[PDB]
Amino acid sequence: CLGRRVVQPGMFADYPPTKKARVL
Amino acid sequence: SLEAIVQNASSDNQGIQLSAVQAARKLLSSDRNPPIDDLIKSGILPILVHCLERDDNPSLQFEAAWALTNIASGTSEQTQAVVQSNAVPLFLRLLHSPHQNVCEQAVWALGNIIGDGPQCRDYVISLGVVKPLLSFISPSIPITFLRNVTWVMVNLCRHKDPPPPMETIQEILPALCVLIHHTDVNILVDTVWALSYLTDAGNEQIQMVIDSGIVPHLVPLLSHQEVKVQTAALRAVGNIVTGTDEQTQVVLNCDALSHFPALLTHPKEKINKEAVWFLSNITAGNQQQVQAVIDANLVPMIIHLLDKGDFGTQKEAAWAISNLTISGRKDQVAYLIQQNVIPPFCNLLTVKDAQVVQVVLDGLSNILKMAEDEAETIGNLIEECGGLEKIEQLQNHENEDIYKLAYEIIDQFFSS
Repeated sequence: CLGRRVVQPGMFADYPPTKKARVL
Repeated sequence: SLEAIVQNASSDNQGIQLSAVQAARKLLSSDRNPPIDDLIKSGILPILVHCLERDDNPSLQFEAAWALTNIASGTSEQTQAVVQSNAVPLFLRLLHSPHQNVCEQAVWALGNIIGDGPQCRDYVISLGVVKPLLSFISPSIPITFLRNVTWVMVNLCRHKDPPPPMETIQEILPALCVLIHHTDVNILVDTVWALSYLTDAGNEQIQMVIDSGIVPHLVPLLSHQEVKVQTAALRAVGNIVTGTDEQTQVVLNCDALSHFPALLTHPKEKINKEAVWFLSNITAGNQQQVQAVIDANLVPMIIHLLDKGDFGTQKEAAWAISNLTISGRKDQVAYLIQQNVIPPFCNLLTVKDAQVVQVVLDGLSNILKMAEDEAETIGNLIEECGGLEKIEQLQNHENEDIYKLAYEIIDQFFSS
C-alpha cells in the first residue's frame, strides 16, 4: 500500500471558519 | 419581547419596522450565544427577508441583513431556515446596493449560507454570485471588505461532494492570482486556503491550478513570516504533490524543497508532521524526485525525525522512507543505509498501528530485495538492532498481510 497519500486526519486543523457572526 | 418584535416588524410602516428589526439584530449580536432558535420559532424570518426588498430604507435593509447573517451563522438547521425563507435571491440583489454597509452585510450573509455545504454552495453559484462577488476586488475596496470577499471565496472553493463546478473554478482562479500578491496577512491566509481546497478536489482541479500560473507565487509563501500563511501554503502545495509525477514536478521546479529545513526543525510538532507528509509524497515519485530530496540535504533530517520526532511525525517519516523504495535506485537506497535509517525504522515494527507496521515491513522487504549482494550486510544491521526478533514476532500478528510478509522476509533473507 506504498505510494502517495491525501491529506491526513487532524492535519491543518486551523482552517478558516465556514460561518461567522457579526458581534458587537 | 419576541412577540412584540414580530408584530412591529410586520407593520407596513417602515419606521416601526426599523425599530423592531434593530431590536432583533441587537438580540442576535450582543453576545456569543444569541437566541437563534427562539427567533426562528417566532416567525420573524419571512418578515426579515421581506425587509431586504426595501430599497427606500437602506437602514432597514442593513439591519435585516445583519440579523439574517447571524441566524445563518448557526447550525445547518438554522442556516437552512434562512435559505427556505428565500433569502438568497434577495441577498444577491443587495450585492448591487449603492449603500456600502448593505452590500457588505449581504456578502457576509451569503458567505455563511455558501459555507453550509456543497448543495447550498451550488444553489448560490447557479444564481450567479461569483461574477458580482469578484467585481468587488479593486484597488479602492476597503481592506475589511476585501477580507470578507476572500473569506467567501474560501467557502466557494471548499466542500467536495461534489467539488464546485469547473466553470466556477475557472472564474475564481484569476482572482486568486491577483490576491496572492497582496501583503495583507488575512487576505493571504484565505487566498491560500481557497487554493488548497481547489488542489484537494482532484487531479483535474490540480491541473487547472497549475495551468493558471499561480504555483510559482504560492511556493515562496512556505517561508512567509506568518505561520498561518506558511501552513496554508504547505497544505496547498502538499495537495498538488498528491497528484501525478508531472504535477509534483511543477512544485519542485519552484525550488520548494529549499524551504523545508525551517519546517522540519520548526518548534511546532504539527508542522514537522505536515512537512514530512509532503516529503513522503515526493519520495513516492520517480528517481529524479527521490534525488531532489537527497540533494536538498533533507534525508538526515527525516531520519532524525524518524528516531526523535513525536510519534505522529515518526509515522510520516516511515512513509517517506518506504516510499523512496518504490522507484528509488539501488544507490539512493544505499544512501539511506549509510545514513543509519535501519535502527529507528525497525523500532516502528512493534507499534499498535498495523498500517505503520505494514509500511515498515514493505520498505524493509524492498530494501533487502534491492541489495542484491549487500543483502547480508543489511540483514546483519536488522539483526543487530533487534529488528529480526521483531519480524519473527510479527509472524504472530493478527493481520494476515503483516504476518505473511514476516514469514516471507525470514524465508527469503534470514534462512541460510
